[PDB]
Amino acid sequence: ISDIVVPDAKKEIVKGYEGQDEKVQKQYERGLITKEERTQELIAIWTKATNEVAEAMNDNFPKTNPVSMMVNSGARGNMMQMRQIAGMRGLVSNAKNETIPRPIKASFREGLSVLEYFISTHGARKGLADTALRTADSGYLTRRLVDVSQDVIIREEDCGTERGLKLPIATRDADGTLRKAEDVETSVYARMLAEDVVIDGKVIAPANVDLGDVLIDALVAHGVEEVKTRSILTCESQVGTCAMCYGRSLATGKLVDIGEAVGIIAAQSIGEPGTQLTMRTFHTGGVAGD
Amino acid sequence: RQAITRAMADQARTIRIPVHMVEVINKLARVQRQMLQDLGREPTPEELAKELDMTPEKVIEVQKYGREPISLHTPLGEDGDSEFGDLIE
Amino acid sequence: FDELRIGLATADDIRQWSHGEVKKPETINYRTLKPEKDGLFCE
Amino acid sequence: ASTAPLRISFAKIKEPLEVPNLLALQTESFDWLLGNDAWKARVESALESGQDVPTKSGLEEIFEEISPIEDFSGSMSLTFRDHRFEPPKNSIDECKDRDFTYAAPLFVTAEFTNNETGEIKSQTVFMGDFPLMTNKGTFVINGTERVVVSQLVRSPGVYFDSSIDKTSDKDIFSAKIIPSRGAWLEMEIDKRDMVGVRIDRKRKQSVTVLLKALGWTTEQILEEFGEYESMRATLEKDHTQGQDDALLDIYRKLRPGEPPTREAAQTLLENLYFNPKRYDLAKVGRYKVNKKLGADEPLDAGVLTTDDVIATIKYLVKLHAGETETVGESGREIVVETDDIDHFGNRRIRNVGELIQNQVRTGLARMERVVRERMTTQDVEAITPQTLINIRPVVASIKEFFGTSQLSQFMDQNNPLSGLTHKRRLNALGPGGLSRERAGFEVRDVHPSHYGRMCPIETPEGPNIGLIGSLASYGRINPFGFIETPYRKVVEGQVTDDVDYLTADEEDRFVIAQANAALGDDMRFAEARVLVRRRGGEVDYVPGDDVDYMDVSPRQMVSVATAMIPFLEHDDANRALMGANMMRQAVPLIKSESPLVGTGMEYRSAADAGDVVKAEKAGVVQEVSADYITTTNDDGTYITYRLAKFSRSNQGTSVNQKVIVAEGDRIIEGQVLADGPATENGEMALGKNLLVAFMPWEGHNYEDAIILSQRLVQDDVLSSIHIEEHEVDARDTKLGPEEITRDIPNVSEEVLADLDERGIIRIGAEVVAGDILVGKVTPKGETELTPEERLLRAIFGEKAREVRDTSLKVPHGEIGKVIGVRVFDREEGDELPPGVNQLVRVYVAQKRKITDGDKLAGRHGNKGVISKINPIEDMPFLEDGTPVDIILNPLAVPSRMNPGQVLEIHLGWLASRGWDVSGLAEEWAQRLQVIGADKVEPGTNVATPVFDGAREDELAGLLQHTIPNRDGERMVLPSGKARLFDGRSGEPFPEPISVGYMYILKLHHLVDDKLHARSTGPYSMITQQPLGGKAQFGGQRFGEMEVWALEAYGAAYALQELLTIKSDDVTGRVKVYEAIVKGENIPEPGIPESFKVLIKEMQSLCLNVEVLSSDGMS
Amino acid sequence: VLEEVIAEHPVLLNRAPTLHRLGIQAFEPQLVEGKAIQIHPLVCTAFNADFDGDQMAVHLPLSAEAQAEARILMLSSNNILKPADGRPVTMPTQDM
Amino acid sequence: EGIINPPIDELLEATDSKYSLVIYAAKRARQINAYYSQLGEGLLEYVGPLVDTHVHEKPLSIALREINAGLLTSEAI
Amino acid sequence: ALKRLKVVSAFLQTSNSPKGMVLDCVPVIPPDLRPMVQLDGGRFATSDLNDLYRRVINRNNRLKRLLDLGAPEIIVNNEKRMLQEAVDALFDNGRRGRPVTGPGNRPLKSLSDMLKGKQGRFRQNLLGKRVDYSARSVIVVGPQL
Amino acid sequence: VHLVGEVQKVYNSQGVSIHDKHIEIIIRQMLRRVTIIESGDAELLPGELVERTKFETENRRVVQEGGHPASGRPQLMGITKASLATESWLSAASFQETTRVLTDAAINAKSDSLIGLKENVIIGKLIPAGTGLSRYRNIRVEPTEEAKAAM
Ligand SMILES: [Mg+2]
Ligand SMILES: [Zn+2]
Repeated sequence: ISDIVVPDAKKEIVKGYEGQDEKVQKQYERGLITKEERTQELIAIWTKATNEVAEAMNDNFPKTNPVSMMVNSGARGNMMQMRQIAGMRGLVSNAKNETIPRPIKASFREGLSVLEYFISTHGARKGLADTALRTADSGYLTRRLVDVSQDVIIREEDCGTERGLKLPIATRDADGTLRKAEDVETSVYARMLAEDVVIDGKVIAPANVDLGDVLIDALVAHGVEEVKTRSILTCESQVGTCAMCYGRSLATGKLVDIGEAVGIIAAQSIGEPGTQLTMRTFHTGGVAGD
Repeated sequence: RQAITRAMADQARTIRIPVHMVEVINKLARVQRQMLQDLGREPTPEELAKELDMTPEKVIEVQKYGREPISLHTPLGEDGDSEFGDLIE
Repeated sequence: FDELRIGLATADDIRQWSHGEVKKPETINYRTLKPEKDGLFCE
Repeated sequence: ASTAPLRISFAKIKEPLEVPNLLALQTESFDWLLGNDAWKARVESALESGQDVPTKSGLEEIFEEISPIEDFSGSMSLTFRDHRFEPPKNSIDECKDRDFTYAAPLFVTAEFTNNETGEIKSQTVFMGDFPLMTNKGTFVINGTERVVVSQLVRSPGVYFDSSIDKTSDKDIFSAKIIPSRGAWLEMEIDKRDMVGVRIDRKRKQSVTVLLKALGWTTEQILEEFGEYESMRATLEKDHTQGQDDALLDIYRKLRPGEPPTREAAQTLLENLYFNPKRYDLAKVGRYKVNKKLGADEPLDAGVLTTDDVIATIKYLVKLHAGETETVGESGREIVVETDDIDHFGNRRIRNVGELIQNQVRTGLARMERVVRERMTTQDVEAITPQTLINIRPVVASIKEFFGTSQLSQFMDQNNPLSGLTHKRRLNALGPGGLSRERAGFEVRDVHPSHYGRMCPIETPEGPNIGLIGSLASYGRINPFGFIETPYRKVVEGQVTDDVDYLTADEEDRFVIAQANAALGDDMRFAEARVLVRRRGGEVDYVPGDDVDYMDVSPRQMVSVATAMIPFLEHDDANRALMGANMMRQAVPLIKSESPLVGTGMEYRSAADAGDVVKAEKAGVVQEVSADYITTTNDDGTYITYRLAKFSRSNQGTSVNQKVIVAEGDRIIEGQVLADGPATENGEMALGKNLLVAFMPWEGHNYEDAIILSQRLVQDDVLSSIHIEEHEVDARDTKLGPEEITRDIPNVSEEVLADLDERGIIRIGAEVVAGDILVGKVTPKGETELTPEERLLRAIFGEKAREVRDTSLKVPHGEIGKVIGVRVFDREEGDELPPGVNQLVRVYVAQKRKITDGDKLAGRHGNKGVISKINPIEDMPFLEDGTPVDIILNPLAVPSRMNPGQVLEIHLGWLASRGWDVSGLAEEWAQRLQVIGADKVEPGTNVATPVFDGAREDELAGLLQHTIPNRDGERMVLPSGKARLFDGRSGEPFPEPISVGYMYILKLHHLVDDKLHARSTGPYSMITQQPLGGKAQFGGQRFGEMEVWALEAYGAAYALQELLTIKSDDVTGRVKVYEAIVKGENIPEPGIPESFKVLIKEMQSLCLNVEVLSSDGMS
Repeated sequence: VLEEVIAEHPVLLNRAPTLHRLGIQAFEPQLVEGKAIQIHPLVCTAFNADFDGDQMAVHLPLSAEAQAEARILMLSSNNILKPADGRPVTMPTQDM
Repeated sequence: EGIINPPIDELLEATDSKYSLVIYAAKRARQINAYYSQLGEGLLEYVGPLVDTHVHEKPLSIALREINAGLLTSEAI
Repeated sequence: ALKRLKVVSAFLQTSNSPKGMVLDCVPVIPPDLRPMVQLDGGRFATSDLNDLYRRVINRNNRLKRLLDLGAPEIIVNNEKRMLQEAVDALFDNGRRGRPVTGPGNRPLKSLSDMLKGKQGRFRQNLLGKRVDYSARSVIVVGPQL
Repeated sequence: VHLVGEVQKVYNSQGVSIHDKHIEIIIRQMLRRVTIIESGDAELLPGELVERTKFETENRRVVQEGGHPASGRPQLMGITKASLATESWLSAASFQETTRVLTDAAINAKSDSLIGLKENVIIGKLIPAGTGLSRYRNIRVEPTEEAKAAM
């Protein structure tokens, strides 16, 4: 219990925030402000308070204690879990998706009160029901994707094609420098060039080769801004799709064999993190359809 | 009444029962119900045998023949896919 | 198994598949427990 | 005072009101249904105490509901005046042992009066064997123990809703009047700026036609109802006029195909809604209708009148027009607003009494139809009350309720906590209720009105989340069916000792304080700022003397199972849910010990469950033994309590009952005489307390797995008796009678060595898998001996009988000791089902120790299978050579967000080696001194209530002042961690490791039941694939996603052999088995049988589905 | 004899949800005590298999073709990379 | 001393595909298992284990050993 | 004028005659795919298709008996409509109106109801099947492997 | 580009990474059809779903005969509508709609070539992918001459 440490600043910070909240509430009792405006400013200032106490907790911790040693190492855990274990829990959604103006000021180490525990159970049961229905819908989507994406098999070694897809390789460049794309690993990698690329009269990369870290680094260093890469959308093959237009397989890291069911692999890979997404609209804001 | 009860004997049950056996079994059922509402308890098969003037073995054979088949598609419970027909080899 | 066909089945095809007429609603005998003749379940 | 064992409590605030009887939900409801002595004593005590309570019973109400009926001439009448009960002819142990239903005969005094003859025939008729609820709250039917849980349903009444349509760009309001039994009616206003009625949603219609069809004319409508513009528009746009035209139009629209008729339409409108039999609105329905609509003193029970429909119309149009407050039509000034159906004051529970009452009502309605049909074809002066009524529908309805129903559930007896939870569960499913397909997010979620009435923590985490929920600890049920909760009255800022039980309706109009709020020397609030709650779940504070109710305990929101969890406020809500739902799976061990740290409710949670033997009367023990306890009460009688020793529960666990009383010690009423399963000294004990260290240990505690010492194997710590019953019956088939005989054919003599003379395995004979238990032979089979077997028969010789070996053998992978055999004979007086000649049941009991794969768990949602039972010398050990008993991964707890287990562990250590706090003059020390937890002997149990537990400072300071064990040195540092050695290498671990005592459960996910294997076994019949299940030697299912995975690999051959060879081929399987046995290569796969079955089923839908080869057809 | 036979005869371990391709993997069997399947930690997150409680099914490749595909295509040591994005999947992260 | 004892990268570089390799080894394992079940018939088409074999060994391990050793070839018809 | 034409083309290009639109003979399932199996205690387990087929033969035989002798057109037409409804419930129970129930609890399973849905032949008996040589047990971690 | 980027920004908002080719396979399966208009010369009905390959083959057929080609607009349809509108009626029947597709196949009298993986799982044959291809099952295995000479 000494390994989980509450920040020493948390007490005075929540004391000051309760002082100003009491000032706001005693101002509201005279009717000078509507209840909706008070609720909005209260959730705003309490979001500020929970972000600031998360910062205080992230300043208090040492690099030696086991909990930080297992969240900062990527071993197991997240920073928000330590935020709501060491610092205060934060704003918690009510039933039918709005937020209680009053937050949960108690950490799990200090122990929640009765009503704070009740309003936390409000969100917990919603999360359990949501993840059950989400994994059901993910399974349904996976089934539909598999049945639409089957009979798509690599059936040819190579096409005669040179047509391809023009993908951005370097973007968001600053003044006097070039930066490569942020999501190049899942857009341009594991593909092949439809044709050679030259900038100074000499070839940088050959045609029909897998793209890796060093080749993309050479391309972005030499000064290219877009790459015509061989994709499966532009594949014109008499039977199915070819291995070269698909590119190298990502399961084995080499070129895909003739006969590998790429449609089923694609459908399974799309439908697998459907239960991992864990997304829902936090608040509608009082308006529907926006 | 004659035609309706004849067609009930010959068509209502999936395993068909002859009309004389149908009247035997329903007479046994009605006298058993009468003894149940009189004595206030389930009558023993021996007393039913004496009051029907038949042997007790005939009485238990009649009670055996007076059954109704259960469908193979009856669900067991919460699961709809696991059927009653998939539990028997 | 070159392919698999499907189509409307006329009365001739239904009679061709059939090995006989099911002329009785009876299924099994209640005593001998043997399937009835010229009806359902008929041997 | 001596009812409970010693347990030092860490609570800070006294409890004004003790927790009520936890079994009252079942017993009080069934006592009301029976109307026995307890119910009438309760109603007279409540009447002399002034509390509202029904003076009418459950069966007398339903007998008086059947009014004396009249025929077409109005000649006869029959009246059921008085109902009565006789003692059951079979005792409860007799019913349990001999496969009976615990029931008592039900009589009623029926009199038959004929007006024409002036002749009265009063008689007593036996209405059937009504099943009875025991003092435990269970129904023993067909030898099995069942519980009938309460059912959450919508309360009958009016309901107003508001919605927004994107196309209309405006709000639309609706009203509905849902009754207890009858049909439903709706009123939707301004679908296209017109108001309309739905009569069972049959045909398009308006409101003016229905009002004109009733007794009010157009002038009255335009005079009284003329201040709302939309209804005026509907009135002026109504082309039809007059009562006759409106009635004929509504009859034509409701029932097309026939010409309208005055009498037919009048009878239909009087029967659909106004009929006292087809629209029996309940007492709760009428109460809620007149409460919402403001009807001041209407009829207590009845159908809806035209006045109620008119008031509903006025309420709906007032709500649509905008105003939220109005004078009630025939009533007072009341508020107008929409109400949501998920509010817990609109949710009503049908208890066991109401459910059985509804089933009896259905049976009696069928009986009334039968008696009407009888009297329509019977002559007068030949009718007797013993004759014209038939009790068959009533008994049939009762028996169809108690079996094959979603409400009468097989009671789980894993442990007393599971039994109590099953009693206390409120089930939103079932007949006449919200089904799982009909469930949505809004009805599953926790409502702000659930506080004190339904537990937000524990609920089944499967597909029915939120639908089934456990009742709160302090919850009470209204006579109507609404769930109450007690609050202390607060007057002029002073919390007085007066308790009012408030349901969810009156709770909203008041403001409710919190039990955690501090109080001064007097009963006034010491602090002006108090955290309170009000209508709608708002949590805003209020200063000074403005509150008017207070919580009776911080234990109010939590259920019985959740309250067993110490340091719940530190655990996450998800982990609290998992722990509460998982403590019900804890098996009872050989000998149980109550938790070293745990909430003080465990004694109440064990005593209120009825498996613990408690004294009915106060006296002194005279004789004590393992089988019985004989006590002499002070009045002079001698009462003997029998104990169930090594009997089988419904889940296979033993219900062995230990003894705690001495030879001659005094006994008071309700004092625990003998323990139960999973109890110690009358206190709940679901597991064992073990030494715990959080550390990764060589990867055997990975993904929250379990490493544990062999001391939990050798010292018999985590082990349990499991009793399994298994039966067979010798029947009289067509070929002959099956015989239970020793002379089993085609078997060696040593196999049948342990059988009795009649073919029964002896008591206490150790038995293994495949052994002969009871020797049953089938009389004969169609014999077609092969010439080879005929020649072999000539050499060896065979039995003249040629009987078949169908004896009952032990299932695969089962080891046990036979502890009992029960034989029922037709030739004796024992009753047997038709066809069978005799029946035998054998119980085998095994003392299962703890092994790999056995799932264990704590009380805070932490769980894991066992990966390694280490030797004692391999476990890390403390500074005194004490090895730790279980190693837990510390990686799990910060991600699972349940630090409370760690808290528990520290206090567990503090309860192992006691503390000495006296004169320390510190805040926590003074708190412990005024509480009483300042001088604690080592090993004594401590108590932390579920929201008044021991604080952080108290644990830290007590860890500072733990009593030393040896050499005057204490062993755990004030940080809570101890320097811990290594059992393998021997060098001490670098950093101190946190150690203590966690109370670990043994779940019923035993590895001996999960393991199952098959190479070739039984096959299904409709399709020739293997069947499923562990007991029937079935194969695992290779579903669609598995086949997708194998196609993604691109392994055609493995997929083909898993689909065609290893199932579904009547000839491939045998050939492959021959090829494996003979060592040759596997033959080529054929065609699966299910494809042929598909072709045959498509061919019989008149589709000429024909296979084609390259050359031609097939 | 059982110890002698199960050598060089792969079996397919399979967890029930099997969201992606690596839910079926071939392993070399080895006789152990107890009644629980012993699985490698290093592969568990490929199956998404925690040890709270998780029953795994084992299928037996039967002919030469089936166990050849198990040894060559399905071997757990050949499935380091996840087919969804090419990142390694057989390096779980809790204690190692 | 296991399944992985034939290194698989050598098999791929000696086959140039993975499905060809698995069906190739399966056919050779079938031939070896048919040879073991000849019961002294002396059939010419079935050629025994070309590599050394223990007292008991699966035919598929022998098949992969001969594929890895490079002493066996296959051609498409 | 589009959609109707398509179906007319479906009857014009192919060789299937529209004589399959209305049927004169009703095929039956082979009896082992609609089994009536003995159950312990003297009971029977019967497929619902046996009940549907039995109703079809009952109504057809009654119609034959009505046509043998002199009957009014209303009785004959009523029995013909009953026979048509029996055939329809045999092919689809519950496509029109209230489904045939039987004992009073659940709708009677028909021919097309086992070629449809989660419980149909396509998804529960063809793509996903039970297997032999298979087992299932809980997993524990072994780091020595 | 729009569909790939939209699904990738939905997935990337959480943190899960999926390569673009997995999306592009389904997107190519999505744009496989065409809606045909002014098809008075191609001798089929107008305004219905036509596969791209069949439409293109009919275009070469009608321009080899000398007639003018029909017009066609690319049609983007759901994965369910692309699943049901398939050539093989076994895969259509094993998917969501199970009664309507069988009636439609009976009226159309359509015979399905047994290519594809669902209707090869159903019938029990080898799937035409991976080891089940014709080019992999046609090899013949025999020992080399020097291996025979050694022993
Ligand atoms: Mg798990
Ligand atoms: Zn290509």
